[PDB]
Amino acid sequence: LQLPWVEKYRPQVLSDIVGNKETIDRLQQIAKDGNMPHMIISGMPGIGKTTSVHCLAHELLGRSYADGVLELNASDDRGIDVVRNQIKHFAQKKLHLPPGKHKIVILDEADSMTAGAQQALRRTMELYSNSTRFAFACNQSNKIIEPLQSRCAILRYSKLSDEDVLKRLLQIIKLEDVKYTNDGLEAIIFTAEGDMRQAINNLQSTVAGHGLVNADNVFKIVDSPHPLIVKKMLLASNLEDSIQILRTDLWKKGYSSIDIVTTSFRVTKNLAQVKESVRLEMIKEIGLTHMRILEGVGTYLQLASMLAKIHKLNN
Amino acid sequence: SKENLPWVEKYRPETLDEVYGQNEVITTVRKFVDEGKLPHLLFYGPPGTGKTSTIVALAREIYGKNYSNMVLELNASDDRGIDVVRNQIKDFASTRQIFSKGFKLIILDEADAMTNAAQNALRRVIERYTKNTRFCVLANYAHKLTPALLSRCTRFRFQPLPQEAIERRIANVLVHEKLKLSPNAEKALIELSNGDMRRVLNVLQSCKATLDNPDEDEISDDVIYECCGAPRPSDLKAVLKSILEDDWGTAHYTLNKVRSAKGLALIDLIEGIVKILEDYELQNEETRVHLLTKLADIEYSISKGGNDQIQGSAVIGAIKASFEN
Amino acid sequence: MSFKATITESGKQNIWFRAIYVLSTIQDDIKITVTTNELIAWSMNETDTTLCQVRFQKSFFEEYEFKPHEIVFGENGVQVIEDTYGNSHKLYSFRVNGRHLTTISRKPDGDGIKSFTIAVNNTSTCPESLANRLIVVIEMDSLIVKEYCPQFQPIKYDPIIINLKYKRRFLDVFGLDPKLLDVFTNTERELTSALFNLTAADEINYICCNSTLLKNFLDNCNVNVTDEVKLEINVHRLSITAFTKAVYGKNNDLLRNALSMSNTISTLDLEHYCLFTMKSIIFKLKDFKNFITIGPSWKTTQDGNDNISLWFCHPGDPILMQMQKPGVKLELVEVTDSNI
Amino acid sequence: LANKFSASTVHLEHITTALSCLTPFGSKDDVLIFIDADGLSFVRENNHVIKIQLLLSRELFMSYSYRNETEDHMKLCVKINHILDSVSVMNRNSDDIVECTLSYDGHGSPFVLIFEDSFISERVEYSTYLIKDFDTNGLELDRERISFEAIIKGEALHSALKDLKEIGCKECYVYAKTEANDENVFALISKSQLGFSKIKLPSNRSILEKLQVFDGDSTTVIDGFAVIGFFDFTSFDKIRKSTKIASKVLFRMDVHGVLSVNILSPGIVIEVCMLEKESIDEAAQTEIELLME
Amino acid sequence: GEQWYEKFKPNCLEQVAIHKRKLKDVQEALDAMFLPNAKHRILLLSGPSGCSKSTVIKELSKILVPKYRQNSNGTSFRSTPNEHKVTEFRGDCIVNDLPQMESFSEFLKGARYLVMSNLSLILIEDLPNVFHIDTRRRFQQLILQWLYSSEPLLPPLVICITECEIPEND
Ligand SMILES: Nc1ncnc2c1ncn2[C@@H]1O[C@H](COP(=O)(O)OP(=O)(O)OP(O)(O)=S)[C@@H](O)[C@H]1O
Ligand SMILES: Nc1ncnc2c1ncn2[C@@H]1O[C@H](COP(=O)(O)OP(=O)(O)OP(O)(O)=S)[C@@H](O)[C@H]1O
Ligand SMILES: Nc1ncnc2c1ncn2[C@@H]1O[C@H](COP(=O)(O)OP(=O)(O)OP(O)(O)=S)[C@@H](O)[C@H]1O
Ligand SMILES: [Mg+2]
Ligand SMILES: [Mg+2]
Ligand SMILES: [Mg+2]
Repeated sequence: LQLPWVEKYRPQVLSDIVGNKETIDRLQQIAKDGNMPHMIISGMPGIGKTTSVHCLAHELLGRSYADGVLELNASDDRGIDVVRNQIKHFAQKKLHLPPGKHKIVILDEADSMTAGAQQALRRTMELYSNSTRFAFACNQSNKIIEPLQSRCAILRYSKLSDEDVLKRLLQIIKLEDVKYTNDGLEAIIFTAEGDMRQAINNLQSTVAGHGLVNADNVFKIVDSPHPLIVKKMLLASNLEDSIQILRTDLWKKGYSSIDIVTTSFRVTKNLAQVKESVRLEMIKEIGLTHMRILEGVGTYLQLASMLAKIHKLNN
Repeated sequence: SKENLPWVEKYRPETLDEVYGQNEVITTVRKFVDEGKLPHLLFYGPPGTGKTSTIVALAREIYGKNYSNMVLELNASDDRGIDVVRNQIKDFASTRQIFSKGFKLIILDEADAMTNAAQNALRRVIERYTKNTRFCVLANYAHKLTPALLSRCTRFRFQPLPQEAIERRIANVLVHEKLKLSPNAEKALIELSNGDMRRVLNVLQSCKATLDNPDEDEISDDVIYECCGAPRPSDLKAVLKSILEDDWGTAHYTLNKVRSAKGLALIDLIEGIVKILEDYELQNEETRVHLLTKLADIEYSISKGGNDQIQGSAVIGAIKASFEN
Repeated sequence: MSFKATITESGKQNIWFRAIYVLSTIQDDIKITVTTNELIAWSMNETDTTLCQVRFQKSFFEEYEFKPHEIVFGENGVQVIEDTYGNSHKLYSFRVNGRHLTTISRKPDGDGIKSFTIAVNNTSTCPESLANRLIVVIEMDSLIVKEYCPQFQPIKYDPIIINLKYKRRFLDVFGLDPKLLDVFTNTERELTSALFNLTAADEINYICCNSTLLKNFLDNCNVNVTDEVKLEINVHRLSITAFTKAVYGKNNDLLRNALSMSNTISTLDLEHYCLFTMKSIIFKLKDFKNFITIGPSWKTTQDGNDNISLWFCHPGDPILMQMQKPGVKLELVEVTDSNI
Repeated sequence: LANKFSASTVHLEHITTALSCLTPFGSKDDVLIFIDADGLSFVRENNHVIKIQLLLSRELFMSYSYRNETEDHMKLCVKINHILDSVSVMNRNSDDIVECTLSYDGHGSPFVLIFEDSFISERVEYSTYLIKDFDTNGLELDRERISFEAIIKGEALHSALKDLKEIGCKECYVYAKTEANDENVFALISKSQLGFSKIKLPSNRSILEKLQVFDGDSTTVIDGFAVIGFFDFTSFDKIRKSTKIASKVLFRMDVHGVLSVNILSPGIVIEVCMLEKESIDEAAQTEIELLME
Repeated sequence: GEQWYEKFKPNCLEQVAIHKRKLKDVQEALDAMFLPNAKHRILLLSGPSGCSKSTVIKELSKILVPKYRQNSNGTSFRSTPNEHKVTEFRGDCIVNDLPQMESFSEFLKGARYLVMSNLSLILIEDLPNVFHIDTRRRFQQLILQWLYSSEPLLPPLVICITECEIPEND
């Protein structure tokens, strides 16, 4: 069978990774130099953290990737016993590598590691840093305990810009010989919201669905991100407009009330235009509505009342 | 054996051709299986829209009638902790097909009930074994799914069932059974369905039970209202007219009589009046604010019990005060 | 093949497994040093309060080959030691997980072992994967073959000379039953063959005792409760006491209960006893209890004397303990209490 | 008897042996019972990846009656924990038990187990449950595409399984190769905390009776070709209990990655079918090749 | 590829990045602890990550241990003077014949002997798995027993605890 495009076109080299140009350039510098230190890679989902770390390890270790890399993630056993035995034995292993090269322990989703295992990793890093180096990958850098953070260079990935997403999408289209239009690519980028995994998934879905990537064809399957709809609903100057948006764009499309209220809270947390008093009052009203929904009254009437109270707060 | 089943299960779609109201999603998945390029799927939608039916039908189409041998289905009734993900799901996803029948399928129905730790463990299982396995997640609440899992899945939204699909399914059920439905009865059934086919099927079964002689008796809107015990549109209109035009005593008497005639519940009347007022043309916007706030408060209070007469008087007074602005 | 050796006899396999197991109990990693004449497996605990060393002579193995000049990979373990007579000796030392080696070296419950070979290949014709791995080949009586390649890390060897200094002091102080003269001659021969050379400070005390009585007494001694061992020797008796002191809390509450169990052996029963003219010494019991069970694992009828020799000088000073087998030397050094 | 199926015996070793063999498949799960004129079979499946089927033939029972006419076989499902507990308490006085009888009266009736003593009889009824949609016949060996077959002695295989279990084996690789001059190489390669280890069976007609590689069609014997099967030890080790009592073992691997183990202990016959892992890593393949060459 | 924080590590107490008053307080406390009948038996150091607790402890030990260690009476393990000024507990050490929770108990039972001619400073930075309730209870009991021990002679015991918050984990 044919692999999905997300996995089929996963980059093999750092040069094929787009976005965070300075960070990728630093990674390439490290790869071509060799003296890799303990590092932490943090950022939002689907921006190349796993791809970047794996490509760096591959380029650094060459043929010795199999015997010089130990990869562990949340799907494997990673308790304190694992740190005591498997990681310890790997770090103790005497492996002949080219000068400036070290064994790499990749801990993907390191944030999920237990407190005991994280504390145990301190002594391992202290003892075996001469021949072993650790590459943590996570979404929240603060979820790694401070003693471990103290030894590692931090590297934060930013959300991908529309330009890099468009460039890599054009590369994929050229490889796949996909017919498209500019508006279709713009719609795909808009719906991706900076997540390239979603961008590639939506591109594949659209290409399958109709063959031609148009805006209308893209929007037949992919929907506009609902956080923007919620923001438009909250910022409406008229109660009628807010109610109309809530009905047509959210309720009639099958969005659950709990999702709507959670998204409303998240969006209100980042409303720069509104004042602080109005913002906190809106947060209070949203929380009261959320409490009512959790009790079982997840009705459209409650959301309409929440919108009415928010509009009152605005006035 | 199918005869003894409830209609909600007796009429479960067996093939993707029987799933209505999801033309775009269905066409996309059908053509994906035709080209054998199925990606990881997410089916997000409200209850009774055809997510489980659609995924089971797709599995049947992919693997014929032996899908149970190469499909691993797990739902909220089963334990799906991190240990389950590490052992059972991982071993199934990392093993070869029974007869090299392409790729294996793992269905996680009601995945919004899974814990954060299990979802986090699922990320690398999904990514590593994509060649041999494909994952399907089904959900009603997206906020319970972690961002990584959402990013890994191609999303498909099951909208509330359109009217035409409901009419076609109702016609199919009516030809299957020896049942007759009136156009007004069908309109009322669609209106009360709220885009849920389960409600339609259950109410139709109850209506057939209500008929003294189903072989010849026809289901009218009155039968549907009796079975559901819901208010008629005329009752709601009369109550609203009395509230908005008559005095307090007359409105109280009218509400009491309308409720006692058929034992109607106050919450149903409130919902109907809210639906009616949503289309009203209001020249003052504060009226809408007061209506929404007070009626939501009354609904919340009713949800916890309380005094019924006081709540009805509260509804009357709230409407009158809101419209006095 | 940089190094190779094989064991065939059942008792030799038993003693090898027991020694490896005891060393693994002492420390998580065992150290193996290979020379042209013997193989030394030793271990030291984290606190550096106990050292155990088992030396297998080349005669202990049916086959024995050592080619230090062929080692290429892991050359950090290759060491050259100059002898007092003007000779250069090659050594290769490495570290290996003790638990893994113990698991490899144990006799299966059902099937016996016909041959047990351990080898190291770090020569030019060595695949990169096999580098720094100890090859263990086990042949079963059913013709089944098992192969293991646990990883090892080359290290440097720092010889311990406490035994030599204690022997020299003992010979100087106490150097008549013919057995005593034989012991003196054996000690002199050992000191000469080694690669390295009336004030109260010259105190030394020696006790040769049949290990059967000590083992019988210790069988009832549970180290989990009696964590201290005291030896008190005078010219009429020798007492060994497994004990633990009590600990009192804030309001004189018993945090830890004291216990004591003593056994007395007449000086006649002891093989030999020499004192510097009621000596007392205290140390840890667990390591001694484990160490006393290695020699008996072989059970050799010929020249069968499971006698343990103990040397001690002063409180705080090390206590040395030695046992012998036709081709095995077992040594244990412990740190004694400094009180008094 | 008036029951549709009734089988009585005087040997209590068969029942306890079968229960012990079935135990490694989970102490709290379902067991399928098949009843037919030929005999009674116990079937268990784990994770849709492994299956075990133990058959007790008609000869094993002193009396065996199968009076069902409408259907040629009867299918039921029971909970293994219930039977385990009931037998453990009822079998405490194993010396006195003299008779053991199973009975069943079609769908909707319990599975009846009666232990008859000299003067005391204990009767226990096990409730039955609906059989899961998963078909145990799905995991079967394609008899027309055998990649290789081998015959092994029970004791040697049991010793090898014990050795693998005690070293904490995590991944297992069955390696089978044939050459001229009656040269056979059957080996188990384990990936564990120790690294990569090997257990090789001798090329003699007392532990390895015969070995054949058929090039994936069961017909053409090919020399110089090596068949490698990659399995997770969690499933491979589930045959240790069965091999403990086994007298002879027959391995048969097909091209579809299915391995079948036939265990022969009048007797108890066991079939274990397992699936192979998706693929073998480059490091594992290199280590296996170095070990075998 | 040596890391700078290790390559340029201090080689003497004068180069330690520590406030002068804190260094004086720690040095006086440790020096008093090294007395034959010192009132204080355990010195507990707490603070954030990377504030020179273990570094300053080791630098101070390098001076204090030789000053107070009694000269050996011509006895020692090896030929070298056995430069083991600091004895540290290892939490990842696993031996064959010892349950995990007892490991620390064993360590102290050995550390007690490192006095007088065998004098050494006991440092506890890699703690046992205190997240396990039973292990934490055993650790506390052992600490209390050390504090209330009736042994006339004990070595100075220093416990360095790095204080940090545990991020919420699923
Ligand atoms: N910068 C990028 N350039 C090219 N492709 C990318 C990029 N980021 C993501 N992709 C694509 O998305 C896939 C997933 O990338 P990953 O690096 O695994 O995602 P991620 O950043 O690790 O997100 P998480 O933290 O694992 S949820 C890759 O295989 C690519 O196909
Ligand atoms: N699109 C549809 N076409 C026809 N019948 C449908 C459709 N959706 C639902 N039904 C009917 O409703 C029953 C339940 O459908 P399901 O697919 O199980 O509901 P659902 O979408 O899974 O909702 P949840 O998430 O499980 S509450 C089916 O057995 C059908 O009888
Ligand atoms: N001038 C310096 N002063 C102190 N530490 C230094 C200096 N230069 C380098 N370092 C190193 O910086 C690191 C931090 O010192 P530490 O004492 O280990 O930290 P800490 O206060 O003990 O907290 P933890 O528990 O180790 S995270 C050590 O590895 C030191 O060797
Ligand atoms: Mg990632
Ligand atoms: Mg469903
Ligand atoms: Mg430090």
